[PDB]
Amino acid sequence: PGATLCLGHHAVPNGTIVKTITNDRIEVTNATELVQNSSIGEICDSPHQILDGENCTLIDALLGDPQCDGFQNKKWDLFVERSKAYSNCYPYDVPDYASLRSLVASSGTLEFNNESFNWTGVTQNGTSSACIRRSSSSFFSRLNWLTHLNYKYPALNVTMPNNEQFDKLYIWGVHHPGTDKDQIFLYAQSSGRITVSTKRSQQAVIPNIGSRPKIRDIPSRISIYWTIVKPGDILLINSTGNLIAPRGYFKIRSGKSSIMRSDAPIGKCKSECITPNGSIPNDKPFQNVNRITYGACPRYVKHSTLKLATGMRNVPE
Amino acid sequence: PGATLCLGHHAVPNGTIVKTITNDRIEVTNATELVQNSSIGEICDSPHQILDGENCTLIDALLGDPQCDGFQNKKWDLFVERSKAYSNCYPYDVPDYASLRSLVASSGTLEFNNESFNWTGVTQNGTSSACIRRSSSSFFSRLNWLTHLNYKYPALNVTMPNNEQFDKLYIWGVHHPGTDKDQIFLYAQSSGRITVSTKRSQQAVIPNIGSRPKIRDIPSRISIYWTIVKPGDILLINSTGNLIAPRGYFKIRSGKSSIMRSDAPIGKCKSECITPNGSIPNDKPFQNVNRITYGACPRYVKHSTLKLATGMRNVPE
Amino acid sequence: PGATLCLGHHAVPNGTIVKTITNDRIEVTNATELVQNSSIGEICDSPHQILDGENCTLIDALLGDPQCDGFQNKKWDLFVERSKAYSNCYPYDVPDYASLRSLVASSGTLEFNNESFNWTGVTQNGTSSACIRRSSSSFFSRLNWLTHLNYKYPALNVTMPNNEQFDKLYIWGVHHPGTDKDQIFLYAQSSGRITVSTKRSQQAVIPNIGSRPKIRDIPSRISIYWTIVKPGDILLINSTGNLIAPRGYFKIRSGKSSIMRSDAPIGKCKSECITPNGSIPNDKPFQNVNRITYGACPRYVKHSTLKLATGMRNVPE
Amino acid sequence: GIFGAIAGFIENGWEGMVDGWYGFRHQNSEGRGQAADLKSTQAAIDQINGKLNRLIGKTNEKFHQIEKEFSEVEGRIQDLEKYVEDTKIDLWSYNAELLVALENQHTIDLTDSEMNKLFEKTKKQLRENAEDMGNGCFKIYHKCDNACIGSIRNGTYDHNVYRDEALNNRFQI
Amino acid sequence: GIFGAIAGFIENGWEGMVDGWYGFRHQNSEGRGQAADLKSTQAAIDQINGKLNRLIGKTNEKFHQIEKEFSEVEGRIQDLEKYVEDTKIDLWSYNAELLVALENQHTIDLTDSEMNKLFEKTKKQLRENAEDMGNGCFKIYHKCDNACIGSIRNGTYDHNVYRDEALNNRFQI
Amino acid sequence: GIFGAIAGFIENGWEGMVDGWYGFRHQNSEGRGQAADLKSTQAAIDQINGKLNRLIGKTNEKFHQIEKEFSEVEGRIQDLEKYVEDTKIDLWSYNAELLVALENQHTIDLTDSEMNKLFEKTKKQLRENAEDMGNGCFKIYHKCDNACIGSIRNGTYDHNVYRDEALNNRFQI
Ligand SMILES: CC(=O)N[C@@H]1[C@@H](O)[C@H](O[C@@H]2O[C@H](CO)[C@H](O)[C@H](O[C@@H]3O[C@H](CO)[C@@H](O[C@@H]4O[C@H](CO[C@]5(C(=O)O)C[C@H](O)[C@@H](NC(C)=O)[C@H]([C@H](O)[C@H](O)CO)O5)[C@H](O)[C@H](O)[C@H]4O)[C@H](O)[C@H]3NC(C)=O)[C@H]2O)[C@@H](CO)O[C@H]1O
Ligand SMILES: CC(=O)N[C@@H]1[C@@H](O)[C@H](O[C@@H]2O[C@H](CO)[C@H](O)[C@H](O[C@@H]3O[C@H](CO)[C@@H](O[C@@H]4O[C@H](CO[C@]5(C(=O)O)C[C@H](O)[C@@H](NC(C)=O)[C@H]([C@H](O)[C@H](O)CO)O5)[C@H](O)[C@H](O)[C@H]4O)[C@H](O)[C@H]3NC(C)=O)[C@H]2O)[C@@H](CO)O[C@H]1O
Ligand SMILES: CC(=O)N[C@@H]1[C@@H](O)[C@H](O[C@@H]2O[C@H](CO)[C@H](O)[C@H](O[C@@H]3O[C@H](CO)[C@@H](O[C@@H]4O[C@H](CO[C@]5(C(=O)O)C[C@H](O)[C@@H](NC(C)=O)[C@H]([C@H](O)[C@H](O)CO)O5)[C@H](O)[C@H](O)[C@H]4O)[C@H](O)[C@H]3NC(C)=O)[C@H]2O)[C@@H](CO)O[C@H]1O
Ligand SMILES: *[C@@H]1O[C@H](CO)[C@@H](O[C@@H]2O[C@H](CO)[C@@H](O[C@@H]3O[C@H](CO)[C@@H](O)[C@H](O)[C@@H]3O)[C@H](O)[C@H]2NC(C)=O)[C@H](O)[C@H]1NC(C)=O
Ligand SMILES: *[C@@H]1O[C@H](CO)[C@@H](O[C@@H]2O[C@H](CO)[C@@H](O[C@@H]3O[C@H](CO)[C@@H](O)[C@H](O)[C@@H]3O)[C@H](O)[C@H]2NC(C)=O)[C@H](O)[C@H]1NC(C)=O
Ligand SMILES: *[C@@H]1O[C@H](CO)[C@@H](O[C@@H]2O[C@H](CO)[C@@H](O[C@@H]3O[C@H](CO)[C@@H](O)[C@H](O)[C@@H]3O)[C@H](O)[C@H]2NC(C)=O)[C@H](O)[C@H]1NC(C)=O
Ligand SMILES: *[C@@H]1O[C@H](CO)[C@@H](O[C@@H]2O[C@H](CO)[C@@H](O[C@@H]3O[C@H](CO)[C@@H](O)[C@H](O)[C@@H]3O)[C@H](O)[C@H]2NC(C)=O)[C@H](O)[C@H]1NC(C)=O
Ligand SMILES: *[C@@H]1O[C@H](CO)[C@@H](O[C@@H]2O[C@H](CO)[C@@H](O[C@@H]3O[C@H](CO)[C@@H](O)[C@H](O)[C@@H]3O)[C@H](O)[C@H]2NC(C)=O)[C@H](O)[C@H]1NC(C)=O
Ligand SMILES: *[C@@H]1O[C@H](CO)[C@@H](O[C@@H]2O[C@H](CO)[C@@H](O[C@@H]3O[C@H](CO)[C@@H](O)[C@H](O)[C@@H]3O)[C@H](O)[C@H]2NC(C)=O)[C@H](O)[C@H]1NC(C)=O
Ligand SMILES: *[C@@H]1O[C@H](CO)[C@@H](O[C@@H]2O[C@H](CO)[C@@H](O[C@@H]3O[C@H](CO)[C@@H](O)[C@H](O)[C@@H]3O)[C@H](O)[C@H]2NC(C)=O)[C@H](O)[C@H]1NC(C)=O
Ligand SMILES: *[C@@H]1O[C@H](CO)[C@@H](O[C@@H]2O[C@H](CO)[C@@H](O[C@@H]3O[C@H](CO)[C@@H](O)[C@H](O)[C@@H]3O)[C@H](O)[C@H]2NC(C)=O)[C@H](O)[C@H]1NC(C)=O
Ligand SMILES: *[C@@H]1O[C@H](CO)[C@@H](O[C@@H]2O[C@H](CO)[C@@H](O[C@@H]3O[C@H](CO)[C@@H](O)[C@H](O)[C@@H]3O)[C@H](O)[C@H]2NC(C)=O)[C@H](O)[C@H]1NC(C)=O
Ligand SMILES: *[C@@H]1O[C@H](CO)[C@@H](O)[C@H](O)[C@H]1NC(C)=O
Repeated sequence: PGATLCLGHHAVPNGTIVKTITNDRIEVTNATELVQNSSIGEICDSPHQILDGENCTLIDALLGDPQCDGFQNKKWDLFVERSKAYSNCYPYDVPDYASLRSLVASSGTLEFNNESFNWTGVTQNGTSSACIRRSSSSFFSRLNWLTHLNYKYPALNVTMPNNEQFDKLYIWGVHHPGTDKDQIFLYAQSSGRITVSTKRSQQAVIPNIGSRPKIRDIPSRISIYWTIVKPGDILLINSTGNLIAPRGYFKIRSGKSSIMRSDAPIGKCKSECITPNGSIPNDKPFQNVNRITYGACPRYVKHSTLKLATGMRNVPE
Repeated sequence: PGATLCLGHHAVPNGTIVKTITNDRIEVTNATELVQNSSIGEICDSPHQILDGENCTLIDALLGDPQCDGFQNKKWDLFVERSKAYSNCYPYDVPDYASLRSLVASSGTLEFNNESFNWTGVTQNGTSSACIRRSSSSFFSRLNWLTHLNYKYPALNVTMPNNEQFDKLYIWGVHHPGTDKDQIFLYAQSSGRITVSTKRSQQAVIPNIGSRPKIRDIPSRISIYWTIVKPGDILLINSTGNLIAPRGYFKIRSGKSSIMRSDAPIGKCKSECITPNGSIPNDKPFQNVNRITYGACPRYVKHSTLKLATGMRNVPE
Repeated sequence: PGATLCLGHHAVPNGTIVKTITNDRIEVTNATELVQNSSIGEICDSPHQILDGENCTLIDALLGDPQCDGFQNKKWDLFVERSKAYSNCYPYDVPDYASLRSLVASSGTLEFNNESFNWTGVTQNGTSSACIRRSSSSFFSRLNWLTHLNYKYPALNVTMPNNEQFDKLYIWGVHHPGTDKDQIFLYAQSSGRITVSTKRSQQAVIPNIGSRPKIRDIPSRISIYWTIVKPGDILLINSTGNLIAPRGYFKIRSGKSSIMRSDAPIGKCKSECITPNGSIPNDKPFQNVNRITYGACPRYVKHSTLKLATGMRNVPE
Repeated sequence: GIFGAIAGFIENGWEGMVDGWYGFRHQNSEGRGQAADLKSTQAAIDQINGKLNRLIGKTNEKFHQIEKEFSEVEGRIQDLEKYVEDTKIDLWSYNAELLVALENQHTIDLTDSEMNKLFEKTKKQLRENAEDMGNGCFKIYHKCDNACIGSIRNGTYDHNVYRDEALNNRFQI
Repeated sequence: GIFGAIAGFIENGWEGMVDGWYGFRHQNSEGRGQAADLKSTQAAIDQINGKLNRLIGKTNEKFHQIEKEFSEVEGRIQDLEKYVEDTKIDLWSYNAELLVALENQHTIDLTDSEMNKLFEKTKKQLRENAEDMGNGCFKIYHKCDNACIGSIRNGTYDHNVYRDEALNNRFQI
Repeated sequence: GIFGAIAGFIENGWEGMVDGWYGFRHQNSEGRGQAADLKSTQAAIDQINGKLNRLIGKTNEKFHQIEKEFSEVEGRIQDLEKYVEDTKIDLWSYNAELLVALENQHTIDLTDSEMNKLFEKTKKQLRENAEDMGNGCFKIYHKCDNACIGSIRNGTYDHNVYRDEALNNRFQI
């Protein structure tokens, strides 16, 4: 009689289809998904420090739009800009807006230190009904609108040395009046000039007079510029009119901070990886949720599914 | 006696050499080339809609150089710019020419809608012998050269609202006269100003007077600018002289259109993939014809040949 | 009795750990490192032609800062810029400095040909105590500071045709005086204008008067511009003051030249691959020394070690 | 698979084997039974866990990057930002799809390999006492009770104990 | 190849086999002949066609991109546009060359594998009735006419019919 | 390894084999000895040298590129230059690590393969004169002096010379 001894392997009733080099569809006993395809729909507020911009863009929080006063001196790992955000101060633009937004976002801080420039011969603290703060005509909190004093605007030539151990970021602007008459009412002379310089950089701007479409009844515009002053360097401001003066400097840092456009709510949870859709788990190596990511994130791919076999070929009876 | 039974495999008299991980040269029974190395030398006019620019650049067709009048309101998937193209109108330049070319190419259309700006107080429709249309002095078809009327150039302050459901693209310019005398002959005053704005953008230009090398006897130049106006926004043009006015707007679209520089002839044939050399077949995954491609194309690589074995090792007797 | 015949393989006492697809640590008989992790700490002066900038940036050697006179008409495959470099001439800036540096570096030559512009009506060869050459007040060697003659600055309108078979690179500038008074002392009139043009390009600059922080007692600044003139084209310079004139042109070439920032000493040795750390051997396919490389170099990777097995699994007794 | 055991000379897998990936079924004078082989099961699992250790929980941190969505037409610089991102995504998408196809091919081959190795080891243990029936089964030419089967599964079978009996039965007539 | 059959213990291939990739040559009392094995041929062809399905006719559509040729020197932005394109091309060129080398190595191994699988299957069918001569040939120790050879090629050979005859011839003297 | 010889049915390697990678140890009436097999050693070395020819001394020349370090904050264009470089480095770092892991897996398998091929070839040479003891050793059932062992190592062993002697010893009792 003797015996029979048979060698074999297991099989399962519920196999999984995977792709190989030679076969588009082959069934194995088990597999695991390598593409994360869902988020939880909220941005977890740990471990990264999240600052919800609410109604404010980062640039409006920087300049000091009155609805953004709560953001003064705040810090973030990720600033979240909402699509509902709107400006509600004096109409402005920023040449190379995207770069100023980027450099502030990457710095991660709106810490601001006031400085005494000692503006002599001019009127400080100009305001506008386009920029209401506490039911009163106001202006960007970090900017100083200088105008004539006694129908004189004597030329300004002001120095501010950087005697610190860190870089200073100065934000300033030029006022473009709507008409030649407005130019006189404000600056008591027809042609303003601005020259802002350091030992290693110079920026000279000329106001451009003319009508722009009225925003909160203002046909004028301010154009925003910035200047970085290194330790041992000097800020030199030289102007005969139309200067929107800085009130101090921002600390500029280097680190891991950034900015993201998202409408996802903030949640009390922990997740390393943030997308505009919400946080996603980061166990898998790939994801198809969003090419925009922040943190320890799977890599974005154009595949909805990639199944890795974790078992042998499934061969049922 | 018994029998012999031998197991074996085929071989061929004309094997093919391929590369592997361990061998630079090994012979297999058959292989297939994965790098497309030839084109048919003509651009097939199907399935993509081809517009042959002939003597015209896209920018000249946009502005309305007289030799380009046949291109008015045309559309394309691929605009083909020829190396023989030349300008034959008033001498101009475009700050950021490459971006205007790109954005029009990607839009895929020169559809243009006239608008009535109601220029009051000035002379319209200025012409030049550098821009001959039908044997007569003319000008860019889509541009309107305004000059003084009765030796007055009263300041312009004109609005054009966008009450459509689509974006409008406005093309306009500034005239730079060759001399201070020409400035007077044309605009009856010494210093022109242009301010073109919307609610969300402003562009202010100052003419720069001086001699440039004469082209078709013209030492003056026009500089071309553009402005996009969103639905619900307004175009505001404010100028005291030197304005080259728009006559209307271009529809700006989004889609799959582009532009390519090529001297290859257009053929009546079908091919998904276009290169400047001509259309190429797209069965193979790679190609070394050209890094410039349009359509469903093999990927460009720096290999002249990559043979994929499609058979076993060839072992002749 | 019979015999025993055993099949086997070798082993070594000093195996090496490598990584595989299925095992992070498996011992093989031998392996070879694929990541170059060291340099010799000096830049070998063969086979690439190295030019050590010493105290000079490439831009200062271009303009002709007096400490850079030894660099006139030199050529290089790789220009090496040292961190100790400093400027010691009239204070200047270059709009798009990075692009001028790049295009000169890539051209590989400071060959310069003088041209006779025949400046009539003005004083040539203005100098400054900020730019000492041979213990005397001087100026950039390749630049020509024109000022008034007999308190007249008659408008300049000068042509220089390119009748050569190669492209000419012109370097020129605009002087920004510190005060309106300095503007008069130098140019005998209040408002300078510069227009530099060819058939295919135009550059118009306006001086910006005002105080910048003093460098070697100079509160004025020069701004550097460049113009490329093709064969058959013309340089047209049109100016009423503030022109820093060219003295000729630079040959501009195309080829393999570049620039690198490094403090590594130059050595008498041979190496194909240069990094700022020094030359590295290029036998291995990868390296983690520096992402900045020049020549036939291993590819930079973020791995400190990648060991390729060159032997079987090591299985000791 | 490249060894030809799984989905090959083994006709099918055993849904009833739930405590291992590879194993033995026998029929002898005492009945019929099943036992998992722990070492071959563990060898296959360990290799697959090596792949998973390379792939799961190993993401890279990135912080401030470039913008990837744009509200306004801009031309040249925006074209380049979009092309850089599209280029990156296509290269990673290629890497991901190739990785999974290569790894899956290899996982099917290494699990086929472990089945073949167990078969070969058993075949060699039996020496002249059994014959390969061609379907993963051995015909054993001697009485082989449960302890005997267990000695084969455990690697302690002494073929010399049964050789005389087995040769007599094998080389009959 | 990794199994050692093709270009290995099989001395060479058969140019005269034109209706299949693998097959049988025999010599018996009735003559000598050749027959292709359809199943092993199809297994190899199917796997190679799987590779070709991945590679042929699968291109991606791209439309407006960046410029890649330039008529004028520009500096920084043009340097970046050129570097982006050169970077992309080098990475795809690496992918293409590695893909073909890897796939070709695998194609040579899988075709060697199919030859080995057919050899092993035949060897197991013959049980004690034949011996492996070491060169891909079996010496069959019984009269084996054309129908007998055909029963081996078809997988219906009944080794018990011939075993007594074959053992007598094998274990002579 | 995927064949199960090295670190498999061969218990360990031989530190005392210094003139080859694979070889033979014997015990017979004249003593015991060792000899390297040159052909299998060379086959493994040649394949590994093929890999090294692909990898060593094959770098690409690059000249003027983009800047990769920056002394001043600039925003958009610098963000893009940094992202382009970081993207490139991450893709090459992935290529390098995957290449080495894949190649190493393959090198371990191809060296296991060559060990298995030599074993199989020897096994087939011996025909009915020897039995596989399961550990890489053959029990040879006839007197086999040094010249006899050498004829096996050289591939000239004539199994018919010893078959009668060996069958008598094998199929004893
Ligand atoms: C004792 C005596 O006789 N003194 C003489 C003065 O009368 C004379 O001063 C000038 O007098 C004229 C009289 O016709 C005129 O009132 C001048 O004031 C301007 O008036 C226009 C017309 O109403 C006004 O334009 C309106 O502006 C509002 C917006 O208002 C504010 C705002 O933004 O909320 C008010 C702010 O205080 C002001 N900010 C600052 C820092 O001054 C701003 C600013 O002017 C604008 O934002 C710039 O665009 O404006 C709204 O936009 C309406 O649509 C618009 O019609 C101007 O705003 C008034 N300008 C100022 C500076 O107040 C007045 O200067 C003097 C000199 O001519 O001569 C003396 O002898
Ligand atoms: C009744 C009375 O007495 N009235 C007085 C007027 O005389 C006087 O008008 C001015 O009179 C002077 C007299 O010396 C002069 O003729 C002025 O006209 C300019 O003349 C110069 C010299 O010939 C001429 O320059 C030439 O231009 C051509 C190119 O010609 C066109 C062209 O481009 O084809 C002609 C076009 O119509 C014109 N386009 C427009 C929209 O006006 C353009 C344009 O001027 C240029 O393209 C700008 O560069 O030019 C060629 O380039 C030659 O090389 C060049 O010498 C100017 O073109 C003439 N300018 C104009 C506007 O026609 C004339 O104004 C008046 C004011 O001084 O006073 C009255 O009392
Ligand atoms: C016979 C008669 O009476 N003739 C009249 C003239 O007097 C008169 O000329 C002007 O006279 C006034 C008198 O108060 C004054 O001296 C004018 O000269 C300027 O003087 C200021 C004050 O000292 C001086 O500023 C100083 O500049 C130095 C740097 O010096 C140089 C340099 O850079 O080394 C000297 C160079 O030659 C000069 N380069 C050129 C090409 O001219 C440069 C250049 O001026 C600057 O680099 C631009 O910033 O300067 C240092 O910076 C000190 O800190 C600073 O105080 C100016 O440099 C002097 N300007 C010139 C052009 O020399 C003098 O013009 C005339 C016209 O008013 O009327 C006649 O009737
Ligand atoms: C140049 O032209 C523009 C456009 O016509 C002028 O701006 C327009 O000025 C009028 C009159 O002040 C503004 O009218 C206001 O409209 C609101 C909207 O409902 C209305 O409620 C008010 O009662 C008021 O009538 C109009 O908004 C404004 N349009 C734009 C687009 O700004 C401008 O004043 C002219 N420039 C000069 C210097 O005159
Ligand atoms: C930068 O700031 C300095 C401050 O020193 C400004 O210099 C000053 O500019 C004013 C305006 O031009 C000068 O006044 C002028 O004086 C002359 C001399 O008689 C007179 O002819 C003019 O009509 C005018 O009154 C002043 O002298 C000069 N210096 C000082 C010490 O005040 C400079 O203008 C500023 N530059 C810019 C671009 O803002
Ligand atoms: C995570 O968020 C991204 C970005 O919001 C989501 O992708 C976006 O999905 C929307 C909705 O399906 C797409 O909008 C649609 O676009 C088509 C044309 O492409 C249009 O016809 C529809 O009317 C609609 O507007 C949008 O294109 C798409 N954007 C991108 C960049 O893919 C994504 O689905 C979210 N993922 C998860 C898991 O929540
Ligand atoms: C500033 O200088 C430029 C260069 O000298 C002046 O432009 C030149 O003007 C002359 C005289 O009109 C032009 O001559 C013409 O040349 C053609 C070419 O064959 C000839 O056939 C005609 O009969 C005529 O003589 C010359 O082309 C032109 N050169 C350039 C490069 O534009 C310019 O007029 C001066 N500026 C002022 C305001 O005077
Ligand atoms: C934009 O368009 C508006 C049109 O309203 C221009 O405003 C007008 O500008 C002119 C030119 O300066 C003004 O004429 C001036 O009037 C004063 C008052 O006596 C006089 O002193 C001047 O000599 C000159 O005649 C005009 O009053 C003013 N407003 C109107 C309703 O015409 C504005 O100039 C344009 N801006 C640009 C940059 O083109
Ligand atoms: C498809 O078109 C491309 C682009 O036109 C062709 O590549 C180009 O081929 C030309 C002719 O061989 C090359 O011109 C030569 O360049 C060398 C220096 O590199 C110069 O010494 C010669 O005098 C001549 O000018 C050109 O460099 C090359 N361009 C590129 C970007 O590769 C390509 O050959 C065409 N392919 C097919 C299949 O038609
Ligand atoms: C606008 O304001 C600036 C800043 O105050 C003025 O520049 C400053 O001018 C003073 C006086 O010439 C310079 O003083 C010098 O300092 C050196 C340093 O040790 C000293 O050794 C000398 O004896 C001399 O006193 C100072 O350096 C300079 N500061 C800067 C930052 O440039 C400028 O003159 C004013 N503009 C006008 C038009 O007045
Ligand atoms: C480019 O160079 C040309 C040289 O031809 C300059 O043209 C000349 O400019 C001057 C300065 O405006 C003119 O002088 C003026 O003459 C009129 C006529 O009476 C007078 O009213 C003015 O007060 C002044 O004296 C001159 O006529 C004119 N042409 C010539 C042949 O000299 C042009 O200004 C230069 N442009 C630039 C931007 O530098
Ligand atoms: C080749 O040269 C590169 C660049 O100089 C070397 O990399 C650099 O190494 C230095 C020294 O370790 C690093 O500086 C340190 O940075 C940390 C923060 O990251 C700071 O806390 C320390 O105080 C110190 O400043 C520098 O970051 C690093 N730069 C890069 C881009 O990696 C590299 O080590 C050299 N390689 C060889 C083989 O010589
Ligand atoms: C399938 O594989 C995954 C990944 O290893 C594992 O977590 C899961 O438990 C497996 N499922 C079964 C039923 O073994």
